[PDB]
Amino acid sequence: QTREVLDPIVASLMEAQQIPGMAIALVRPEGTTISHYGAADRETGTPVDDDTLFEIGSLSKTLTATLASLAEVEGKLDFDAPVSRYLPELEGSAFDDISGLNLGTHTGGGLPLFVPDEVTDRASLMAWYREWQPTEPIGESRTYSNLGIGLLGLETAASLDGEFVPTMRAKVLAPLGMQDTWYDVPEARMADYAMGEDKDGQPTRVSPGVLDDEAYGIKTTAADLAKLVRANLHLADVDAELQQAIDATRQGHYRVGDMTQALIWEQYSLPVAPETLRAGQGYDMILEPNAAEALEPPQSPRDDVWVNKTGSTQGFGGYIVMLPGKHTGLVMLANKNYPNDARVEAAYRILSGLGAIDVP
Ligand SMILES: [Ca+2]
Ligand SMILES: [Ca+2]
Ligand SMILES: [Ca+2]
Ligand SMILES: [Ca+2]
Ligand SMILES: [Cs+]
Repeated sequence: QTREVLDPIVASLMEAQQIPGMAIALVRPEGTTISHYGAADRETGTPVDDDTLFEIGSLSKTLTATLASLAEVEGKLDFDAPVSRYLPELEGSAFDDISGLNLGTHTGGGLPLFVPDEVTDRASLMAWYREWQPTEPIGESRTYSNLGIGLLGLETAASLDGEFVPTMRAKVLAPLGMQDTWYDVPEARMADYAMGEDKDGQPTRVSPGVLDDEAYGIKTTAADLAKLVRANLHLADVDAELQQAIDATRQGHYRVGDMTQALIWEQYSLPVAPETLRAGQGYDMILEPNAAEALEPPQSPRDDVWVNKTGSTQGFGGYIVMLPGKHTGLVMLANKNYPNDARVEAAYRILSGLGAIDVP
């Protein structure tokens, strides 16, 4: 069925990229199919199964965006308000001029990609933010940023008067049934935690760091991520306010060349050429500032787009695609950090093989 389309493509991908193991969820009206392939740990040979936890890296940012949006729906967070309204410890800094929306769209004045080495804890982070000078025009330039989405997580937690992880668990993960999603893998689930494999074929596992939870720290299953995808596709039964929060994450906020930046989610109008998708995952988009043009008609979520997000760690590579117009979504998790171009190709081939897209 689905599996006759999916299986050969996955086999071929895993051989070409030497990926030890994958977990794949396909979400459609009719239901969700979960598929597991290969080994959770190349060394031990333990097979990937329903309980296997993968590092999803920057896919975590989709949850951060979702909680931020829920705080907004509840009236606790104003997305266009200055960040310093909610983190008064930043009053007088550039965060008087940068909003939560800027942070969720990577338009926060050139805020850099990585947490600097000199930042080692919350106190040193906040002092770094206080001193930092914007290098790009706020709201007019996109620079993909862990610091930015991390600060949105801090802003959101403050607006909700809660700690980020337990608040995420209670307000987003639990209501979505995401019970195999972890920021810190419990000791009792360590046997289920896949071992990563880096580009050099060496075992690797992510280390804690500043803003890890907010930016890149989730370990989860494909099935759990599929619940988030299901809700984004209007295929879940969830709380009205949570559904509203989720839908708002797909509002288009900035045009960035061919790409539309929503709240973390990135999207393209259909039909889309794979080369366009590849360009979205390349050096020029990810590692340079790109001019960004605000959409203040904030675009209502669209039904004729390819919505996506990549995420990686040193040892893992994930990709989510949604096609809201076809009520179809795809989650691909691997315990190898394999090239984004191959993620794009595999996803396109799967979705086209399933009839959810046309090629030429
Ligand atoms: Ca406002
Ligand atoms: Ca560093
Ligand atoms: Ca942390
Ligand atoms: Ca090819
Ligand atoms: Cs959990």
